[PDB]
Amino acid sequence: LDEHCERLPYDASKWEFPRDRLKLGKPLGRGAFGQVIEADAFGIDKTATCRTVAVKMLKEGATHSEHRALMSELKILIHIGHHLNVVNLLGACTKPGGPLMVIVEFCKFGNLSTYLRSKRNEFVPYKVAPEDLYKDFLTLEHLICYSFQVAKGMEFLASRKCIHRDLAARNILLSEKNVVKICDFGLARDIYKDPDYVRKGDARLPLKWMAPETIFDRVYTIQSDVWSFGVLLWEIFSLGASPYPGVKIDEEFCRRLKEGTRMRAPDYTTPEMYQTMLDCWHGEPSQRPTFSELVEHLGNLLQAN
Ligand SMILES: COc1ccc2c(Oc3cnc(CC(=O)Nc4cc(C)cc(CN(C)C)c4)c(OC)c3)ccnc2c1
Repeated sequence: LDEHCERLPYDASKWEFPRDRLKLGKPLGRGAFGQVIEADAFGIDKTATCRTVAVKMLKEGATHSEHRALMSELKILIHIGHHLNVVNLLGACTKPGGPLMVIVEFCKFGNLSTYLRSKRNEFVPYKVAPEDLYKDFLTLEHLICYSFQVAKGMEFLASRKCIHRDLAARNILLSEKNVVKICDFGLARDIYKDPDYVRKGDARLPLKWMAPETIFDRVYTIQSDVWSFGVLLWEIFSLGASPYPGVKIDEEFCRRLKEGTRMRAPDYTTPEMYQTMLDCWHGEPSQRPTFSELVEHLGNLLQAN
């Protein structure tokens, strides 16, 4: 349903937030044409309550085309609606005289790739030592829990007839109480400057996260997002490492992948989590697990761990 966004509704009476009730702060993420800014919103979700929020908007260099793209993103966020594991839309500023602003809840710890890399040294598979009890360490349970939550969020997106197209740990945010939310920086990331995006024709694409059918056939489905989810699992259980370490991402990488070449197990995986990565990476899209099956499986692993 996310291919024809322009026909989706924008109910101003529900979503419109006055620009003067927003106290704009520091940048959280900046692209070439878009940006994400921290802000204090007055009474956006609870009467007369200040709330820290994240605001997506355009910047110098953007054109009317990026403005139309941002409005489509607002419409799809409305269609998607709320779930614990998706960043929740809180409001928007669309009235003339100011920039189009898309306001979502704030996720204090930022993107999951940077977070896990920063916390790599503070990881223990199992907190079992009596002295280690009051140490805020990441454990296997936390990693499986983040994995399970992203699958729940993706299952939810799928139920809304939407697909992600850029699922990766950089598009996962961490909030308080170990809650992770799916986001999509999009224009608020500078893909022409970001090494995760590689020139493949006239577009800069996240090649290391793409299914062979996306690279070779330009096919995007929920099952290609499952492939991306497998790559995300590898990022989680490598504690924020970059995929395919030491591999030049060229025509040869793409052919080897298309032929069945896969990544080796990351350093912090359990045998079952690596098997789950291999299952998401099945060459045949229909043979990959679905998000509903991944939710059930990860929920089982979380209960077994
Ligand atoms: C502390 O540092 C930080 C740093 C960054 C933060 C943050 O960044 C944002 C990231 N992305 C967006 C846009 C977005 O998520 N759009 C979107 C969401 C879904 C579920 C689906 C689709 C549709 N597509 C096709 C899949 C689009 C933001 O909008 C305001 C903010 C949010 C909160 N807190 C943040 C804290």
